[PDB]
Amino acid sequence: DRRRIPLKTPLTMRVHHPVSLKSRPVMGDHATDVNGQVLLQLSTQTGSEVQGWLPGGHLYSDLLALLHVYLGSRLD
Amino acid sequence: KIYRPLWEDGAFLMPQQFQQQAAWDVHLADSVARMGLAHPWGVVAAEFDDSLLPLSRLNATRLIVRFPDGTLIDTERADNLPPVCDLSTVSDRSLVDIVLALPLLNANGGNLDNGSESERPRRWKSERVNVQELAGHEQSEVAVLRHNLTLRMAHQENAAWLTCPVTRLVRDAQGQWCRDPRFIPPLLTLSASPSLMTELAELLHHLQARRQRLMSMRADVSLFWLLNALNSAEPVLKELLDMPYRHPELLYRELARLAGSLLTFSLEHNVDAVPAYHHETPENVFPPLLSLLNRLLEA
Amino acid sequence: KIYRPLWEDGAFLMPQQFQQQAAWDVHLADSVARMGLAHPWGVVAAEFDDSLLPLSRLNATRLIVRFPDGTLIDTERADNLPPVCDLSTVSDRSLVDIVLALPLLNANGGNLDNGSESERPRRWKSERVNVQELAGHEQSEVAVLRHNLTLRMAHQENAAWLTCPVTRLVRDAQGQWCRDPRFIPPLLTLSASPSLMTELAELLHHLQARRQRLMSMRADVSLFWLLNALNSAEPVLKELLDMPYRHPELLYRELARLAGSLLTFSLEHNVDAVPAYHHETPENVFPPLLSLLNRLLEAS
Amino acid sequence: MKIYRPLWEDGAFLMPQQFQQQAAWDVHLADSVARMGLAHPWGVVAAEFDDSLLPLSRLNATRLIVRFPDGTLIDTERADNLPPVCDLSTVSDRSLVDIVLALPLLNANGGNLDNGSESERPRRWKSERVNVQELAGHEQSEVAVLRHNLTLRMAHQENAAWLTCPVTRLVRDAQGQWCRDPRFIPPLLTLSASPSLMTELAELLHHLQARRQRLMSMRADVSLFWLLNALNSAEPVLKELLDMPYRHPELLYRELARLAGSLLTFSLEHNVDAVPAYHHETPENVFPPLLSLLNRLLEAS
Amino acid sequence: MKIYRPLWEDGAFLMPQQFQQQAAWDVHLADSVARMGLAHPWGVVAAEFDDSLLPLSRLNATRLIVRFPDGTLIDTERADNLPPVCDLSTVSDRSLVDIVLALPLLNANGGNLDNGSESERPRRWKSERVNVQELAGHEQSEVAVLRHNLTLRMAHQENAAWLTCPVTRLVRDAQGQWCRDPRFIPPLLTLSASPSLMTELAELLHHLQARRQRLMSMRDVSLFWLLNALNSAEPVLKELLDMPYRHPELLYRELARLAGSLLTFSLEHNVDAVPAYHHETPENVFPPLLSLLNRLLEAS
Repeated sequence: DRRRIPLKTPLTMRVHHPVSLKSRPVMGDHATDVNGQVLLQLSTQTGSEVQGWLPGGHLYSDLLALLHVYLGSRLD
Repeated sequence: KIYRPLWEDGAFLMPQQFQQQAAWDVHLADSVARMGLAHPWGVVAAEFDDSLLPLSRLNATRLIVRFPDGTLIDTERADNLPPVCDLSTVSDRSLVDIVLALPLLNANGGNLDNGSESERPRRWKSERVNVQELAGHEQSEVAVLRHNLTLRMAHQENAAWLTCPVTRLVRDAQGQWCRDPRFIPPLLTLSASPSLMTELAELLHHLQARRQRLMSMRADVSLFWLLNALNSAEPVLKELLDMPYRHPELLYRELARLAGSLLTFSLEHNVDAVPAYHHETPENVFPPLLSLLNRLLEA
Repeated sequence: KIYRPLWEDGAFLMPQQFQQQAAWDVHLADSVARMGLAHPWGVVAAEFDDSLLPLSRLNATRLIVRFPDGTLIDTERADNLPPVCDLSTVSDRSLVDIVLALPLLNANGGNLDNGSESERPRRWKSERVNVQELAGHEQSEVAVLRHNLTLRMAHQENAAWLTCPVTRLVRDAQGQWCRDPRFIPPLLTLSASPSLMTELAELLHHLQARRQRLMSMRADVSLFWLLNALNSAEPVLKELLDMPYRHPELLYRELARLAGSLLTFSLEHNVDAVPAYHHETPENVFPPLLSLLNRLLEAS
Repeated sequence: MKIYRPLWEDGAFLMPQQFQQQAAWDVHLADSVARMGLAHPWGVVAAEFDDSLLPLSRLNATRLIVRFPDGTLIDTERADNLPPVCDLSTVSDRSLVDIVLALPLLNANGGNLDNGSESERPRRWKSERVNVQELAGHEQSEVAVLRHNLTLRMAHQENAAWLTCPVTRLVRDAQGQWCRDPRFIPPLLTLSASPSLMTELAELLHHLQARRQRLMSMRADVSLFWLLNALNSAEPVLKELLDMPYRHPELLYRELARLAGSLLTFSLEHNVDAVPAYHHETPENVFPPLLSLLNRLLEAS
Repeated sequence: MKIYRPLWEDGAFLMPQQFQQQAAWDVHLADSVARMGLAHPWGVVAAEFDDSLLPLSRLNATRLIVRFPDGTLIDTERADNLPPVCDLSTVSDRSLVDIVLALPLLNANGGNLDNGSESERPRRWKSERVNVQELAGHEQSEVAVLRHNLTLRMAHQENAAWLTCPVTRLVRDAQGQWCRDPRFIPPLLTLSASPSLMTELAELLHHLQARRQRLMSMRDVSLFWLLNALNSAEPVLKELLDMPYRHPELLYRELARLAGSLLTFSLEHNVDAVPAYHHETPENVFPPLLSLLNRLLEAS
């Protein structure tokens, strides 16, 4: 899943300490990240389940509570 | 406007710098061409597969053309061929002029085709291709730009595109479509249209044949004059026709001089028998002038 | 002095690579032009504001110039106009030759004008411009390079500058400044000089008129060959003048041939009557060539 | 050999291929323009050699400027290096040899940079480190610079892997020593590239003018009138072309060919086919005979 | 900086972009209107500082109302916060320092909100949670409200990332302590923004009226010309100064006309003495114009 990552510094031209293409540089605003996230898409067949999944619902909360341990810090 | 980028230490690297630089270099090249050539734009190659005309399909095979605004199209090296033109909607016609269409630039950006639809056609398309690094031994996929080319018919609205003629299709005796044997695109290179080269070859032949007949006869003012005119022209026309790889403007001037001289003694032709050069419509220039020369010579 | 970059593998993104490529690209384009033309440089446009001359000030409105080293100036598409020229210190003169000047490239650097003072004039200026991307939608600012153009007098020291004529001023009967009615800068495009267009149009007219008279009319040897000379020359001269956007060298050659032939009929003048081509000083080339042709055609 | 126009996409990985392709296109475009006016837009501009060590079987170049027939421009004055010294020690068995400037072919499959390794085929590109100063500012540092791999090879050697363009010819002198052939013309891009031809052209103009004056002095004599006209018509243009010898030969050939054509209307002894066809690769078979013909014809009257 | 005006259809999602872009457009329209009558619709409306701590190298703003060059209105009285106190300890070496109000430039690519992290580019917006009273009903609650990242910066230090507008100048006094420059004028949006100017203008009016009354009593076309000019200008200049809450451009033109007429009879003054209007540097506009007018009035 693609996410945009802010850069610490923009890509610029220099004389004393120039950037090597070995770094695979990109323009200075944002870089892509396709190794940090996955997409989990849900689908329900009833209003009860939907309300549970909506923010504030009990299913939304429970799922995050489980991801906390199951995935931890590995991926978002 | 073209904004030449200022390259310096500490400067940011930006895609706008590259795009503006490219525009400048094209402009500069165009400026140079115009120093000697009145009309730098025109057709270099217009080769079609006409074997599919019996099945109502026109399929280009190799198109090379410089457009009126300096844009260079090169199928062989950089561009893709246009989609095959469907002639089934031409059923009720007996003659169709086909042009190559190129969408014109959007001054305020949005020139690249992102797959969306709009009132004004996009000019550029993005494709992914495999490019070999010349220096080393590695390959990678990069993004390249292609022009959004398409074939359109002259009788269709073409306001949104710049156009340049490439072929003309006419109904044959069998009711089948075929390429018109006597059609000339606005040419940039003489070799682009064999029809013209053939007629030029016939002219050269006749000039040589007549010159030899006259020369063997060497009150003699007409004889000497005609020989002089023919002898002067031959060494130049020859070269121009041997290597048909240049702007037709050069040929026109030479042919015009020959016709100009010959008309001096001719009585059966008008003073202004020599046509003006019409770059956009060579069919109203060359075959006329050549026909004139053949008559002036035969006389 | 031009170091084409080597873009391979782990290349370094240094500002020098870009500057050197640009230098080459201009050189290469210039090399091509030189294949057919001896002098691929000169004036394309030189329009000035005449309303300031009464107030001792000269200000260009549109300049298109190509310098002797391939540098292309275009104040319609990419460049800015030069600062207003103060003629006060030139007042003592009755005739002033004005040239467009651009400081020479410094091989040792320091070409960019950073506002500091130096003994050698800077040639580049940095301007910030908000430039719209063509491919996408995003708009952002870049550093745009402008030439440090200025107007200078021909009589001034110009060692540090490339330069060419753009206009000449003279004092009128009332003492006020006025552009010289018959000045021609080194031309790159024939159409750059309106006065030349007029004179050439007159020539073509007279040529055609004489042709038609002789043509209708047709000692008879002279008639046939005089007519031949006109019939041969006219079709091409016409094409050259109908679409008058070519380098002067092409026109010169065609006109010279016609003059050459006509001098075969006249005994009232020399055979070296046809002037040599001079790019810098076209005033001594075309005006007399054209006068010669007009007189010879009239003599018939 | 494809040439792509790279898309400078914002945020995309920046690649060395983008730069190589951008440069290739710009060169292609420049070449395309040249070809609109000239049939053969390539050849020698400069070929100045150092023959001081030639008596000792060593030939070296001092300045080479050659446009190769693939749009590549080589310039050892401001862009490239001079080639290695040609060792004629293995050429001593010959009485006459031609030297060609060789530039390795550009391989579409890569491997065009010389990394010092052994290979069955020559590399076109070399890597040189040059301390290059920035123009805008004052800062200076070492940057990689491309140099072309040029070398001097003998015409009789296998040259399939190189583009070649003749630069000079050597012959054996009376003493058995090598010397440069006084009458050699390489494919020319500019007239000034060959002093020999230029000298002959200057002589022609002189004779043309001298003969013209005699005819003027002597002015139903259609012969004189006809010929005199031809000379007065030609000179005003031929002079200009020779005064500034910095144009592609095609322009000069054309003008001279017309003069020869006209003059062959008078001569009966000479044949109408006396005027040679233009050949770019071997100018020696074009100009030397054309010029000889013109002199012979002018002398007729 | 494209503005993407939102469309509302039969049914749709609400999005942050719709609200942000709609606000941007409305600001644009307001700016467009201002520019129909005024060349420079930006500058200082008000600026006040607490000088109590100035002797201890602290510059503490108390009120700032400034319209920025890009249509952004900052008002710390009605809808914004005051900037952090500027520490003058780092410029102790200098006898004079200019202070400007800086506002970080908008990032077209986002990341404008300050999330407390550090970065090269200053953030423009801050999020402050305050209790906002509903107007219709009687309830109030916490709402995230946008505040600007305002700060005072030294005029001489690099300010590339900020849009700036001068607010005050400090100098060293006889005691070596910092104090405010008695005659500093920032780019003004309203006359009331600079009391120093108001005072001088009031003095001018006084002298003008006195000159008028004396001349009127003493009653050669010079007499009438000078008197006419005074009588014509006074009824307008008075109104402008009575309600000093309008753009300086209006005042400038009236004063300029007066100076113009007076200079007609003066034989010692330069007709070009009247300065051009400069919005950024008003100090070179009004102080010399007013000085000229005072001299011209005295030279009766």
